Amino acid sequence: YMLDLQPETTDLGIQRTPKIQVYSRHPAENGKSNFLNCYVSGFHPSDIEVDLLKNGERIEKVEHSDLSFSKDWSFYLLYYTEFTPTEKDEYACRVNHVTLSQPKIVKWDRDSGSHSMRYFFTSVSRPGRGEPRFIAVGYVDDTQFVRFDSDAASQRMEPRAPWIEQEGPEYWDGETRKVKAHSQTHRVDLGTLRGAYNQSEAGSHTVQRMYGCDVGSDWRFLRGYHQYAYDGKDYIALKEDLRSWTAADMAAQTTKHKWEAAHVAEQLRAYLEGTCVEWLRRYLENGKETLQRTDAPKTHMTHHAVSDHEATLRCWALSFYPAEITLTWQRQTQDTELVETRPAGDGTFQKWAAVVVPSGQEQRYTCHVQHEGLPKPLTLRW
Amino acid sequence: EVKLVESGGGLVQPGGSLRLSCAASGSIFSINTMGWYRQTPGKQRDLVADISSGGSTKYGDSVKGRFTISRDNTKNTVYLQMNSLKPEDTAVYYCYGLSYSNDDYWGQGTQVTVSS
Repeated sequence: YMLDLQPETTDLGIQRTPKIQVYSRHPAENGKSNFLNCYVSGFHPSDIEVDLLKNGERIEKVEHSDLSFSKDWSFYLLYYTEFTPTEKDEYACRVNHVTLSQPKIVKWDRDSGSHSMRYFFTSVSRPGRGEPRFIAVGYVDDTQFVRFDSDAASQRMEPRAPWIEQEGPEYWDGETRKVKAHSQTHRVDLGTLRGAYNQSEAGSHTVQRMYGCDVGSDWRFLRGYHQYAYDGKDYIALKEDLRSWTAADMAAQTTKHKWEAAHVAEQLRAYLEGTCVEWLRRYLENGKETLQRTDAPKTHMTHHAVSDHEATLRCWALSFYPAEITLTWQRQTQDTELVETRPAGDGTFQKWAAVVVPSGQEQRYTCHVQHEGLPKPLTLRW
Repeated sequence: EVKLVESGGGLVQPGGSLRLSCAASGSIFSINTMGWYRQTPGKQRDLVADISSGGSTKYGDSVKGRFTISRDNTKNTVYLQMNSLKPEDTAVYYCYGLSYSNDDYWGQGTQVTVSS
């Protein structure tokens, strides 16, 4: 359930290289159907070309998640496809981006709590190519449940979770109306911010918008947000008290006074403190089997010899929800590789930690797995 | 390990054409997909066209309909027929190839200039 303000109310008065990961959804098995994933994250701007390679050639039917971004405004995407790995086949991921002088290739190395509802909005101008690209996604914790893409054929707000498909036509007609108003706002703000910064009408620019609310384990309101960004940099944001603003440069100060005089913060406060939490409670109840579950990490260990003297130990954690997890090696915050948590594509998450140990001293190292779905923290050793 | 020999660049009038050629060295089993990228005014290079050893082709949006890639699979050599060339097509065109283990190889490139 999105914000429902009039269009004129919220009217307005840095390049990062993607990190890449290639992996499978489940442990790879001969003749067993699986999913090959390529998780790009931390990049800006949003334009990116991702291919999945099989034996030195492109895979035809490749799908990807809907564009979203993190707290630092950097984007992340998950490219995936169904595949059955055999003995000879080799897989990789090729990524092209404005920060890369040539496409980068990464091979597939085969060997009670708080809740939140988020909405992310991205608009990228396309001078001469047509109207700006508008993408909107909605999240309940780490689960996407709605989407909108201006280039899609439906021109509707589409379900992306089973528990939201229950809603009737009155719901989807309303969300479709509200998401189109969000697009019209960004469309106007793109032309406004262009002249506000004295930029040419031939370049591409990006507007990002985030808002939502947090609730505790008692489902009572904790915090709300409403942030705005231009070209990956902070523009204007609502403070934690939900009555004042935080503006960055001079042009954002002008919007701060136009929004203060029009009392925009009070309309946002009513949604974040009331409407946002009300429908978050409805989503948590309707999708209780999905959103209130706690999937425990399925753990195991791998041993790989590096130089016949130093040996690498890797602690794995798979198929766990939610994404919050801690992995530590005890003999050690040095010489320990910890990879970023990544989506598996089926709602679960993955992570591993590595430790380079001398050969013969394998049984002197322990890995600790802290997860909220685990009653007692696990300790793993070779 | 693998070397790419490029030829067929140079100057051309608007509306004219040009045929680029790229030959890979080594065994025939050393290279699968072969194609071209072209240097943008900025940092990156953009996909023009590539083809697999089985004949599967892909074209960049900027060259669809005008450019055509073909392959002579008995000599691991690919050809790019660039028709209806415009000044916007002026760039250095890099040949590239992918090994069957997803190792990429890049040629030195050939300058292509379309007059005014």
